Amino acid sequence: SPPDFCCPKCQYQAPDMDTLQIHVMECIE
Ligand SMILES: [Zn+2]
Repeated sequence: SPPDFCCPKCQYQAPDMDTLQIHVMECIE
């Protein structure tokens, strides 16, 4: 099961899908 909870900005590992989206939404300055 290829990990899909990875951020395309810093490869950050998210515990879920929602939190992950929130991370990327601001991961960009
Ligand atoms: Zn990120």
